[PDB]
Amino acid sequence: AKKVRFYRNGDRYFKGIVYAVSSDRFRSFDALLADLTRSLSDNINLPQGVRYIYTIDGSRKIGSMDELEEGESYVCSSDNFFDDVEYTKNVNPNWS
Amino acid sequence: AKKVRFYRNGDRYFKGIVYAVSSDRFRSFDALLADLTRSLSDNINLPQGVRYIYTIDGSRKIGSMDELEEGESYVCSSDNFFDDVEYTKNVNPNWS
Repeated sequence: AKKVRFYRNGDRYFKGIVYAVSSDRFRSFDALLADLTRSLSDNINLPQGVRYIYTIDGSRKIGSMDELEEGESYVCSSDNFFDDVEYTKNVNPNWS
Repeated sequence: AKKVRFYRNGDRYFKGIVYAVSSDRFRSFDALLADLTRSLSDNINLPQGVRYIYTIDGSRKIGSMDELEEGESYVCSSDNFFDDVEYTKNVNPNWS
């Protein structure tokens, strides 16, 4: 199975969560967005859960699991617009 | 000249500042630490400025500019101990 990292729109501090994505573990794209809503929404992020998935630079939206690329990052959003913030990842070798 | 990135001890959110390091621009190691104190200290970070420089995983201290390696990251500290936090960098291609 394919691993990809998901971020939440406009959150500069949250470092993403890695998902193993396959048909075995998500029977539909909307089952994936429901799971991303649970793992990514909180009191301050995603007021309507995950409804849109963008590429890391917000150039386009992802509409199916097959568009998801192994090892890339994606930004989950409640909104039909991309927040062009500095998304971040760890550099400390003790943690990655 | 050599570029390296400097972080501040225990700050998970600050993404580092890139320095061009050479003998032309810093006549001594302590001139560099004085410059790092100015660029990195604030009301919440480095209560005694930059007195120690650690490798990104806190395995050892850097004592001279010649130990600094092109393209690596370093953690500046007021204290003789390393804070093993998740230091971070940008992944958004729109910003790097």
